[PDB]
Amino acid sequence: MDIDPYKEFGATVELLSFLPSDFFPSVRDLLDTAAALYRDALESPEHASPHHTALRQAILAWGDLMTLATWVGTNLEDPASRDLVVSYVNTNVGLKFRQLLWFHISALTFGRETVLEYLVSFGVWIRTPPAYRPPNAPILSTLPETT
Amino acid sequence: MDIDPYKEFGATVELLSFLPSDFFPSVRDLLDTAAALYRDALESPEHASPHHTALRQAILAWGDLMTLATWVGTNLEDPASRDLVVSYVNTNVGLKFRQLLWFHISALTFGRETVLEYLVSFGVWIRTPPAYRPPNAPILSTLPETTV
Amino acid sequence: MDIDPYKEFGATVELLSFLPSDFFPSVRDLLDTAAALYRDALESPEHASPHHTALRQAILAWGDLMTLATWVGTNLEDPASRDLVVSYVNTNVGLKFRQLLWFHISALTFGRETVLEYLVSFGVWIRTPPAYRPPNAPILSTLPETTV
Amino acid sequence: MDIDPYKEFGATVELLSFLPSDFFPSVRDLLDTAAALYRDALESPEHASPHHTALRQAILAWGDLMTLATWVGTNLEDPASRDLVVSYVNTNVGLKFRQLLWFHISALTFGRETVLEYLVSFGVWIRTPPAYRPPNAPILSTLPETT
Amino acid sequence: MDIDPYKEFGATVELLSFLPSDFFPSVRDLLDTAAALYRDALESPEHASPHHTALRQAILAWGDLMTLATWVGTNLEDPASRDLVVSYVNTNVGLKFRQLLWFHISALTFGRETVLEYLVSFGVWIRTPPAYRPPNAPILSTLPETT
Amino acid sequence: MDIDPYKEFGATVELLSFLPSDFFPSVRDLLDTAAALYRDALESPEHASPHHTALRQAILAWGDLMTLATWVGTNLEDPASRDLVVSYVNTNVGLKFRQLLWFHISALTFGRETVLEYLVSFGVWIRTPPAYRPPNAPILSTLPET
Repeated sequence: MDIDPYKEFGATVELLSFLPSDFFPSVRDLLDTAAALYRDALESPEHASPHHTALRQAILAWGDLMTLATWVGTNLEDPASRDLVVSYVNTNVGLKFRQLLWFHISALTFGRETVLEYLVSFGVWIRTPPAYRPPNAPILSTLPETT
Repeated sequence: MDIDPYKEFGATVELLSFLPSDFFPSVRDLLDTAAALYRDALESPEHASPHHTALRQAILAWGDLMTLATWVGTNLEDPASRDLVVSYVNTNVGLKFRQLLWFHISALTFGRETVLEYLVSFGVWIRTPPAYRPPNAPILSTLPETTV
Repeated sequence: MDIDPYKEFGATVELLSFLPSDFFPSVRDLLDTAAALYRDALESPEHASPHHTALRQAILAWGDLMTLATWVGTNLEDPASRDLVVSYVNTNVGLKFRQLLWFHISALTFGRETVLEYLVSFGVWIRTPPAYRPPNAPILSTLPETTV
Repeated sequence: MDIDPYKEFGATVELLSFLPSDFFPSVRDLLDTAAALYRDALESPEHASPHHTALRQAILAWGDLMTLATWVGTNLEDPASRDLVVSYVNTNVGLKFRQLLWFHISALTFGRETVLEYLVSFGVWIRTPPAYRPPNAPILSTLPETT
Repeated sequence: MDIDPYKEFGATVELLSFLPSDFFPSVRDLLDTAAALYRDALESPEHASPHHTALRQAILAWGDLMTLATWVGTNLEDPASRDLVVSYVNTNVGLKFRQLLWFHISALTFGRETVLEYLVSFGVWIRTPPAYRPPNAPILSTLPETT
Repeated sequence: MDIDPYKEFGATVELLSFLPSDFFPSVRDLLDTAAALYRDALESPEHASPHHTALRQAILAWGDLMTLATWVGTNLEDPASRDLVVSYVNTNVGLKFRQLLWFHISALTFGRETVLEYLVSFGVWIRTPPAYRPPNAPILSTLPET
């Protein structure tokens, strides 16, 4: 039903429609990335931030898909369509999931504020006719060291 | 990697295994319920608690699944295996999901501690010779508890 | 020599005799449980209580038995008596062990005093004409007890 | 499962692998010994020390075996293997049990500290090529009487 | 038994797996770089810091391997494997070593902290898409850094 | 390059040619020893001291060997020597790894200083001719006596 998984973070999806599919890091990369940067902090009993919390679901709910897709190729007698699903997933979904992921992840490094204040600007970048924006998009930078 | 979705709320799957994988109510029952009791409280910018947050995904991931399920039927000219998959879902994932899902909700009514304090007990009830399991299983009434 | 394993926790075997030697849950049930609830708390240098300690042996002595049981099959070319022995174990020692074992665990959830305060009662329930034993035996729910 | 029955006493089994089978007192002797030194204190309702407690299990769990072995020789029609089990026990187990026992027992006489500080040193003794250690091993001595 | 060489210097193995095997310098380079800069410091009696202390081991345990692979041609002119043994090494373990190896050396010039933050903020450079990441990958300069 | 793993502890290798190669207990005994006394003390985040730090590096480079040694028998069955690797190992190196290995542990329970003063004593108990050598040898005293 009508419920945004971001409203909770003073944010929205209606907001990330803008992200180019060509933007995100291979899922695999994101997973690796993440858990290699926080693991101890996750296999942890402290729901430190709601981001921490939230995240994890995403991961498992997904780990249920890569722990699914390997039940599909295993238990299926149709070589033509068994390969067609994986496409939907690793493509039409890797997005719905990378989209999400990266968000939290990177964000759990630059606060929220430091982030949203990113999207904001970027929103416009892409939103602007190829012939008008600089080949150099705006990037994630830990704000400067003068507070 | 080893990462339990419960450790956070002082709990484990290693636990739940107790419960008959056939105990938790059909999802239709859970959603029809929950959301018709917390909705306005969820289509909300405040995350009053982690439990709240926890759901959201669940629901969306699943409503990403049923958003999937109905698609599969549209884009798959093989009625043989096509109708199969959902057997691993409205049944093999129903578990993995009804399981969790339920859980949460409850606390959001009785209490994390009040819940953990549930399982346990029930755990006994089940693994207790048939001859001695009081036909009256254990449940979750809100405090029929006194005023005084 | 006369030495009860319970005197220590204000209790006696002379007691337990109450309980149907067939009440206590199959061990597989107990271990699968317990250890999946206290493990990290036991593979621990602190002995938070005697009850804790008490277990350890039990488990090890038994896991010294099942460590035995599976050996007997390897080193005994007499399928007749070989398969017999385990009849005196998964059955005649299951009692002596499931019996005790269970016990402990419980307290580590409700309370020594809260437990002794169990038996008793139940003791009545059983030795009470069939016509008057309320089909609902007595059990161990954690405090459904009020807040107020 | 992976759980040491000694971790509880700042000790370990991985630690007693070193004890020579030829070290311990006949089980029978240990039993006799023990209960003849503490009996009253055991048929007692006071779990004074966790050692007391612990111990007792060991004893009974064992008293269940000598109250077993005498159900084996009684209820068995195979004179060839009925004698082969007792060997495993009174040998491959009398160890697992004497090993243990002696520990507590003797220890419940020289504190723990006074004990562990024993094993420690001894560890090395045996650990040392026959041609190098003194025929005179290190023994259990109530520490001297100047505190 | 499982234990990590990093839990010590606030770090993890799984972490370095964060970096492409093709990244780290070939041993040859490193050794030269190293001892041609610290020699004095090392052939010294001062355990100036754990980094030193530790590391040193590494070398010798390894020197025993380049003092091993040579003895695999003195008494082993056998099949095709006098070749595909050194591979596995230089492909599987040489990495496990040049991995860690590098690591230390660095800190001994940049500072534990200065380092960790490297990997972190860097491993993501590459892990992050083309036109969406800075021109170059951020790297080492002494003076400015720690949180 | 020529460098010692001991100059760091006021001690040297050349200082152990002292001790008969046939002295240091089979690794198995040693390995077991350690972890049965520092299992938690090492899977630990505190580099409690240099000593600790040391070990770890040793075991792992060695754990890569006993994780190796059992791959020299899997993907190799040539002459009667996929077994001879271990007749140089447990003879010429398992020795220096038995050496070092021990070293530490000891001073980790007996004070490095209190230790050297061991070798010292020993590097004579041995260099001392047979008939004139004593019955018993010197060992690790956390203060007992006769």
